[PDB]
Amino acid sequence: KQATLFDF
Amino acid sequence: KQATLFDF
Amino acid sequence: KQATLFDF
Amino acid sequence: PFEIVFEGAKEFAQLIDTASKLIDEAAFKVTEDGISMRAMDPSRVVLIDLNLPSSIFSKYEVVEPETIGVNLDHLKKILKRGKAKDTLILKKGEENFLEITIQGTATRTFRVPLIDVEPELPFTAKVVVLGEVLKDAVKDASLVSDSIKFIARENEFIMKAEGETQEVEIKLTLEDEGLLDIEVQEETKSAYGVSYLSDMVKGLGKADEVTIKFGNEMPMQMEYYIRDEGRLTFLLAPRV
Amino acid sequence: PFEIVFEGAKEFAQLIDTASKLIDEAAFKVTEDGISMRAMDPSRVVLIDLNLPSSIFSKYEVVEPETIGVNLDHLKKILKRGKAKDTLILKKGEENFLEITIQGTATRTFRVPLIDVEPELPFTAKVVVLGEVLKDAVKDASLVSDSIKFIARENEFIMKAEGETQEVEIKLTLEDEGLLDIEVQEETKSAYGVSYLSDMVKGLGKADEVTIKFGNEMPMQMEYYIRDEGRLTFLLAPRV
Amino acid sequence: PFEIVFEGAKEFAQLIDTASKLIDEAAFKVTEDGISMRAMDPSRVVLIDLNLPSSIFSKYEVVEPETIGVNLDHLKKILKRGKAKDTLILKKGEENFLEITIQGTATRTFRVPLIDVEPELPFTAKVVVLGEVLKDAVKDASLVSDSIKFIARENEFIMKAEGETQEVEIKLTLEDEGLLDIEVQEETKSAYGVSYLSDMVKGLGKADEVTIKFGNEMPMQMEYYIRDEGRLTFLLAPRV
Repeated sequence: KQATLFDF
Repeated sequence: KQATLFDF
Repeated sequence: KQATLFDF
Repeated sequence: PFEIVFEGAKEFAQLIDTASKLIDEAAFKVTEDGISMRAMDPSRVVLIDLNLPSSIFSKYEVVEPETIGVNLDHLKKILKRGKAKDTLILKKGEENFLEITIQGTATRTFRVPLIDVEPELPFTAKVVVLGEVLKDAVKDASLVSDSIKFIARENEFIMKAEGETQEVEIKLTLEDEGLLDIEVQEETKSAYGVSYLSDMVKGLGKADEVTIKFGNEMPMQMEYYIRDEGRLTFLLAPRV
Repeated sequence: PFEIVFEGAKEFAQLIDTASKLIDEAAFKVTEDGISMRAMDPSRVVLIDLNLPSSIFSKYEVVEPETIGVNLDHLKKILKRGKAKDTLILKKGEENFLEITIQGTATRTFRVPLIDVEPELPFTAKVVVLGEVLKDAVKDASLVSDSIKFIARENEFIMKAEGETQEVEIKLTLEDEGLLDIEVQEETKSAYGVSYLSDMVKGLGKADEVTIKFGNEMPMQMEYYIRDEGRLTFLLAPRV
Repeated sequence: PFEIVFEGAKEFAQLIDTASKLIDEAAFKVTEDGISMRAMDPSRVVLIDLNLPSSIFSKYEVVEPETIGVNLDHLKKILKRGKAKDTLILKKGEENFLEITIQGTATRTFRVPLIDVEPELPFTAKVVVLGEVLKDAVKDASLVSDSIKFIARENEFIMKAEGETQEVEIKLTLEDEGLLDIEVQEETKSAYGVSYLSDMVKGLGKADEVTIKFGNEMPMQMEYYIRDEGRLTFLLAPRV
């Protein structure tokens, strides 16, 4: 899945 | 307004 | 008419 | 009847392409002194005047002068593959046809049926500018309006436009390599339609030296030369 | 199995792009002497024959010869970014896949699944012309017709066309730098379809030296070479 | 208020065009040390960070620092006709307007209304590549997938992708003129979205030296410099 920058 | 060449 | 290569 | 030869087909095609932008068809008058064409655009706002003297042609013979109708769009397509160094020949006999030959790597001749096609102004300002300046100035103006105002003073040529929000001002002085000459008799102001200018400058060349004359709320005359002796002139009614 | 390397990916892509214009997929036969491909277009009017001898490749090894099916459109896309100096590698092992590597600034290799793809003429005329002449002659003709007539005599090659009104004649003689050679056994005449020629000459290069052979109301053979030893040949049925 | 002058309008426009691909509008912070901009794309997958120090400008004066909202699309159009050697001026007074002047053959100034616009990563790999490599690698990958995997080891940078059938592998080592530098702390692997990279590398230049940093299933940082001191940095979330 395409992660969001919000995950890092 | 856009004049016509007819005006000159 | 357009001939076909099949004609030669 | 006549046989006329112009060296540089591509350049002749561009001259014709510039004219086709405003008009669709025109009557070309061929006389012993040169070729001339004059027409108004469909809306009667722009007049185009073209004059090509015999000295610009490598061969120029007119047995009997005559006028011929030409569809610029059709001519345009025919000259489209003429190259920069190709030779161009326009020949007409007694019949109602035009023979167009483009001679370079090969000799290509088209036979096209011909169809009939049926007041000095006191300009108070004159400037000579690089075609690139008009081409860029018109696109700049189009970004903010459908109208552009021309303002000329001593050593100062200004074109400006403003829309609902943004505005743009293109200014030149002699120090700019874009302004080649300026001769003003008095502060001159007039406005014009961006679309018309866009069509007028479209075929214009980046390095072509364009001359412009106008008066207060008066039409603008725009011309540039072909092989020095030739001339293409636009006359555009103002947006008073 | 085999590993074949051609130096000049861009040039190989263009050869393939020329072929894709008439055909969609073709069977390439790889043997120890070179690669060869032969196919007819969907309508059965044009045959394309390509032959690329081993001497044209920097590396050429064929353990066991074989035929492979190729979709030209797919191959075309893959070779699209090959540059003029990029190295191109075609490698196949036992599996039913083709490995295409484009090597230049980086080494890029594609793995594409392979799919199976299932009479000398007495030409009386031969001319060698610059690709630019055919490309321009076909567009000229298209402006007036869907048919173009080829006429050859001693020191005279003529292609002409005429529609409801206008006509166009493209003529060459040895004096023209467009005609590189002419060998005629007798006045030869035949006509062809403009669309087909348009597709045939589309991928053609401006300076490529093209050879053309034909006979009276007979098909026309059009070929040009690749690294001298390679050859792409078109055989086009006439419009009798 | 401030007056900032950058020599090379075209180059500044391209920097702005690269940014507009991911974002539509952004807040530019002007301080005495330089201009900086930071924004995330609509989907929250890519962050763009731009920094332009004063040393890159021929003139740089900031009386009082401030932030201004800018629509990249609108700015883009205005800078579109700036030439390679044109001078670019960004001037703002007390009013809420931005004055953009493009000075070359003529002096063109636009007045545009301004609108308000409202964690170090442990990268285990770094490579410097020619922009052409990324641009080609992304298009190659797009031909087979919407995902591309980045693999870095000592003296080996690999980008690969595979779809329902075909696959593509772009590999570089120091011997390749496409790989300018490689520093890996351990075998690093991560995957990314082709579309995002396509937008990120679109404005990228063929010969630009691009630096890339990433970690295992971690985002990728992509940057390239402007007049050495300037910097445009992309931060792209991974496809874990």
